[PDB]
Amino acid sequence: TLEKFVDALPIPDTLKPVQQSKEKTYYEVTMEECTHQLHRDLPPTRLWGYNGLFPGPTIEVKRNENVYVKWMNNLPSTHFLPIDHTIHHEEPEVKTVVHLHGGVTPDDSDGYPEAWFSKDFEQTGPYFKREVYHYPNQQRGAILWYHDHAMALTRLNVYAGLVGAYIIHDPKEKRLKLPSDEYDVPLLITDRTINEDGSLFYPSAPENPSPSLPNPSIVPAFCGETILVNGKVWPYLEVEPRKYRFRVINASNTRTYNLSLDNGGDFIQIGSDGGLLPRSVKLNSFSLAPAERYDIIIDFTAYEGESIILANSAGCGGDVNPETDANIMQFRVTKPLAQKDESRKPKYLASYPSVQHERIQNIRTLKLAGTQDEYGRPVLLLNNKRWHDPVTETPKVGTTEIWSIINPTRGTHPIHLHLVSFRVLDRRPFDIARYQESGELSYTGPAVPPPPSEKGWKDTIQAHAGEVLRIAATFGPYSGRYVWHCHILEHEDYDMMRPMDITDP
Ligand SMILES: [O-][O-]
Ligand SMILES: [Cu+2]
Ligand SMILES: [Cu+2]
Ligand SMILES: [Cu+2]
Ligand SMILES: [Cu+2]
Repeated sequence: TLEKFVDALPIPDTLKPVQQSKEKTYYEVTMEECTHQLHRDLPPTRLWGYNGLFPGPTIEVKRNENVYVKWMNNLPSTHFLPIDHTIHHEEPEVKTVVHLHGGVTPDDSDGYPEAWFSKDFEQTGPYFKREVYHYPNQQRGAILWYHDHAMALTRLNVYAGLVGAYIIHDPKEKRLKLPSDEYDVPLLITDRTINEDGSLFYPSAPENPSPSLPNPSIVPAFCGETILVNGKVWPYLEVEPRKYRFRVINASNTRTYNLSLDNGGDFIQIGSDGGLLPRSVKLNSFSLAPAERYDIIIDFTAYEGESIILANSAGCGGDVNPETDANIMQFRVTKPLAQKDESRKPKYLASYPSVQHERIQNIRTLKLAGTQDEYGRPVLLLNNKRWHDPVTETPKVGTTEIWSIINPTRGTHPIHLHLVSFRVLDRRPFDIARYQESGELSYTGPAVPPPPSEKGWKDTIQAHAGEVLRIAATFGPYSGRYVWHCHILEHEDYDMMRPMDITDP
C-alpha cells in the first residue's frame, strides 16, 4: 500500500484565455492522453487530461462574464479502459463531450450525452450543433466543475482523468472578506485503483462473473483502493496558521465521502452546489456524494505546528480501511504567515432561498427502479424508462415544480438536474415492501426538513433508501433539451439517465 502524505498537494493553474476583451472571453481546451506521476513511489500513469493535465486547469470567471470554450478531442482513436459494447446499440470508439456541471447554459452548450464528437470533430453525435461552447454565467457565484458526459462512456472517460474545476466569482461577495487568492483552494477528490506498473485499473467485469456475462461487462459500482486529491495519492498541504477557504468537489465515479478533521476541529460551511448558504454552518463532519460540492472555511489559527488528517468514515463496498480509504489528505500547519490574516468567517452570507414565493405549477413523482437484462445484470432506470424512451419530464420554462423522488432501492442515489439549482423540501421514510408489492406509498414517520447545509441551493442531492425526497425547482431561464440522472457514473451509463425537455409554450 502506497505511503500516505509524501507528495505535496498540486494546485491546478488557472487557465489563461486565448482571447479576452470586455465583451468576450475565449478559451481553448484540448483533451490529450498524457502521463503523470500520481505518487512518489509510482511510475508515471497514462491518463486522459484536459490540456494534458489531471485534473484539468481551473477556470475562473466572473458572474455574467461572456465566456466561450472550444473543447477539442485530440485523444487516441482507441480507449485504454474496458468498453462494454452491450449497453448501447458506424460510430467511433472514442466519443467525448464536455458538461459544465452546475452551468446555467444554453442547451447546445450543455454537453448533451448525444452531442459527442470524436477526434477533431470528424464524427459527431445526432444532437451536436457547435464546436465552441457558450457560458454566459448569469448565475450565483459558486463552485462548478466540468467533466466528460459522452453517451455510454461517462464512467470511463471521467475515470481516465477528464475532470476540472470551474469557479464563478460574484464581485458583490467580495465585501464578505472570505479567504481569497492563495488562501482559496480547490480540492478535487477522486478515488482510483492503480496497478504496480502505475497504470489505472478499472474492472472489466464483476468479480466472479457468471459465464453468462459479456466481456467486458459494466459493473454497478466502482470503489477505488486509493484516494487522490488534485491528482496525487493521499497528499499533504502545507498551510499558514490562519483561515483558508476550500472548494471541495467529489469527482469520483461512485464513492461517497464523510469527511472530518482528526484533531476534532470544525469546518465552517459557507456554500453548497448552488452558491453561498444564507448563514454559515459549523460542522464536525459532512457527507459528500459524487458531484456534490462544499464551499468551506477551515481555521488553522489555533493549530500551528500540527499535522491534521482530513479523514473519511464512509465505506465503499465495505467499511473503510484505516490504512487507506479512511484517509483523504493531510494538512501541515507549518508555513510562516505571509501577512496578517485579514479574512473573515461571517455568519450572514446571502438572502434566504425561502424569501421566494413561486406558485407550484406541477408536482412530479419519480421512482428510482430497474430491471434485469438478458445476461442477469441489474439495469438502473428512472421511472422504469430507458434513456431512449420518449421524453416524459417536460417542465415549462419559467415555472416551479415539486419533484417527489421515491427510492425503494437499497442505496443512496445522488440525483442531479441540469440547468437548474433547487431547494430541498424534506425527506420521509416509507414502507418498501408495501410499495414493491402494491405500488402504494405508505409513510412510516413524519417528513424531515433539510439540515442547515441543505437550506441553500442544491443541484445534486442525496436520495436515501426507503425515503421520498421532495425538491422544488424553477425551470429557466433557458428552454430546450437537457437531462436529469443519477450521478453515480456506473448507474448513469446503464441506464439511470433521462432526457428533460424545458418547453416554451
Ligand atoms: O454530470 O451532469
Ligand atoms: Cu456532473
Ligand atoms: Cu450537470
Ligand atoms: Cu444511482
Ligand atoms: Cu449530467
